[PDB]
Amino acid sequence: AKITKVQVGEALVGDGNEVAHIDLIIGPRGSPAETAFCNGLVNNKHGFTSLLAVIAPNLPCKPNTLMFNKVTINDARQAVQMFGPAQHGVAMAVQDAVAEGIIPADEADDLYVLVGVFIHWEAADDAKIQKYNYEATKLSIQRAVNGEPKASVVTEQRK
Amino acid sequence: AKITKVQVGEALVGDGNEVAHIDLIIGPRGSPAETAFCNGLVNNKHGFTSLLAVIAPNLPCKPNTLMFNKVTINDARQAVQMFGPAQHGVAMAVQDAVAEGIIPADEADDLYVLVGVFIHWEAADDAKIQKYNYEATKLSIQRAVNGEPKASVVTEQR
Amino acid sequence: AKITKVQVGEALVGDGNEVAHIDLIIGPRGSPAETAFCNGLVNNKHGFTSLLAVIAPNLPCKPNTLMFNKVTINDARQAVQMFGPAQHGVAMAVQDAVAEGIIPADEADDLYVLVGVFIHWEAADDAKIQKYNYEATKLSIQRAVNGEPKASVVTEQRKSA
Amino acid sequence: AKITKVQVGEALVGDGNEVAHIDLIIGPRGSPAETAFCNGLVNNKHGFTSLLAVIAPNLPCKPNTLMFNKVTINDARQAVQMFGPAQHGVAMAVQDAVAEGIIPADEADDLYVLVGVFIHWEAADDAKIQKYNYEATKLSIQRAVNGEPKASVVTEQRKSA
Amino acid sequence: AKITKVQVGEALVGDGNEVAHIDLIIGPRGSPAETAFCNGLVNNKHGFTSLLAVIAPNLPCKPNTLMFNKVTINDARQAVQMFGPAQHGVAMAVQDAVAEGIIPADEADDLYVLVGVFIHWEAADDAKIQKYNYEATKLSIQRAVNGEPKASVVTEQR
Ligand SMILES: [Ca+2]
Ligand code: NA
Ligand code: NA
Repeated sequence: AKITKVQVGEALVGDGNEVAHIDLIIGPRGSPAETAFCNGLVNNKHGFTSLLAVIAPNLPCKPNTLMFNKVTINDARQAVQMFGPAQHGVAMAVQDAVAEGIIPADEADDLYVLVGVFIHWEAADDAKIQKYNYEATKLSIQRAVNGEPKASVVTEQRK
Repeated sequence: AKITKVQVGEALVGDGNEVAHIDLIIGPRGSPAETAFCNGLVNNKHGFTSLLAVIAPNLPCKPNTLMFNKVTINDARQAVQMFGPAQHGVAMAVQDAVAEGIIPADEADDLYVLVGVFIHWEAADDAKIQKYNYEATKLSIQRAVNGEPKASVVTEQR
Repeated sequence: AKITKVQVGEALVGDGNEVAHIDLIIGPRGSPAETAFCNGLVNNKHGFTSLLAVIAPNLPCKPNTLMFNKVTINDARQAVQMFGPAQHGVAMAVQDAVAEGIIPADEADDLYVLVGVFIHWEAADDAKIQKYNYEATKLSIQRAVNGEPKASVVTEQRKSA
Repeated sequence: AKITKVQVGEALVGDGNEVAHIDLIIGPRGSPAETAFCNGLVNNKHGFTSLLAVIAPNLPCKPNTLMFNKVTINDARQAVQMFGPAQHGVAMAVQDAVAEGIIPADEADDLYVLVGVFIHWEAADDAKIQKYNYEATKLSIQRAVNGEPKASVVTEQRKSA
Repeated sequence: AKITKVQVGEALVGDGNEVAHIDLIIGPRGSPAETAFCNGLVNNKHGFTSLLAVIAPNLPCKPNTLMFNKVTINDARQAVQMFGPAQHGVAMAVQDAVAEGIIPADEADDLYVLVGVFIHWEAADDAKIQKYNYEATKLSIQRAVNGEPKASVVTEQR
């Protein structure tokens, strides 16, 4: 609950070739999350795309979510995994976070989410790609919104 | 004014290989839509271009519109589609949105529209490319200007 | 006219293979025109360059002008067309716009001009490349500073006057 | 706070093919380090990646750190090097700087670190790769935070090699 | 202070294959020079690098300087010219500008310099690469810091 500035979250969930790694940023209007969202939607290159995540055709998740790949997409199969299972899991995770109140419903129309997904070339099981990305995204959102892991917590784990 | 902050719209219209998916951003002077517009016109890479959309030679649509592709343009054919039917449909959608009261005419000279078009490699029918991008762009503008869909609506419909 | 905010202009001028299409943005210090100018000079890639336009060696045009290609530069022939005739045409147009008062002389040191140049692979006549890019840039500057075409005008002619 | 503006640090540490060269920027929320962090995480290309540095799985270092390679990653081994020892050395350095108070712990949740890593393709000793990046990062962080070297100091030494 | 806003400089110095062309931006904290410096350090790609210029190992010139290439670096020989003689010339130019009073010593820790270099791949004499880049860089800093050429001056020479 309550997001008044940029927050970063990250998670690794799953196993095998479909394991899902997610880097995430969320922030309000007027912040760098908003400018990076706009620039990120406009700037694409060979192998590296970005899209406005939707949970169903003509139904984008809210808050506005820009999803982009961190592992290069070199053929139709990798693209399909990105736009099908992975997009669906990320989008569902964002909307469920609003449904559950992790992202407050009254801020949801004024926030931006940036989601970097890592889908291995070896991934093949769509049901797992979808599920693991859904879980890694939901986890990254809760960690980002609650500011975790806290500095001191991580500090006292290196010494 | 009606459009006082950055808004994002999206739509998927059509069928077959010419189906049009549009990602759209609209915003006023002083907003990130303006900065994204300037950076986007300046930064291009092989296969990924951007241009100031026009209705006809020497007749840009207003509000100022930056159209850019989201599917790599690998050959001349795709490029002719981008610059021909797709650009015409996008530009017509923007001007028609002003005409239909979707974008207030008194704000037109002070807004920026960013339109990401997705033209499949298999797309081949020019008339459909134009028509569907026109329809998906206009619907994306309509939605963005009104903040649609609202989070509660998506949450509910989820 | 006086330039206190970001203005956008464009023009298509000429015929044959050397036809020039210019997309242009002009703006003051503190505006996104300035930030895109700085990032644009810094960020280059294979086949896509940007340069600080000059009218002569060691003599850039003012206001500061960042020119960048829209068509991939695949060989020396195209790099020379970009750096030779197109650059000279663009730079001359900016400077002439200042000499003519279109860009006021008392603002020229505080503006930034971003110019996207589209040179078709078929272009071959250098005098025409230079001429048409000079004209299209001059025309784009005039349209940008005067805010032309006004939305009301384009709306009335969207179907054609 | 102690780190109230953007600071830049750099360091070259180690020997051999594992020698580590680190370019580093650190700064608070609202500064260009935050904007460059968000953009840098979002914008990747063939051979040039960026990642949120972690000391362990599901355990990112704090302050938030964006690590990116300066040498094109063309094969799988360069990637393992980048993601394995390099990342680990960098991430440890950042946490240790917080532990030692170089980066105050009461602001570690409000700063961003940008770390550019250079790894020659001839590097092979994961053990060195990791220690040199750890040391180069740690040095780069204290140099940035303390504003070293001062301009006056560099000016004095600009001639004596 | 003397450098209180973003300034742009350029110069062409030398002859043969080692001729040096420099495009340059300099500016204070809080200016777009600072933001372009940070973005430019982060964003690199195949053939196009950026680095924090140093006079010697562990000795960066000050003001903080981001040097980047404008000509594609395709092989190890071009990379060595970039990181070796060109970098040394650029870094010495920045430090000498401070020593010669071109950049105020008391502003040196608060400025950012962005230097774009154009090394022809045919360039072969390292001493000339270093000398011409040093000369073009110092001249570009001198021009930028003083706003030269002034528009009236270029207009008169045109
Ligand atoms: Ca880029
Ligand atoms: Na409407
Ligand atoms: Na001087």
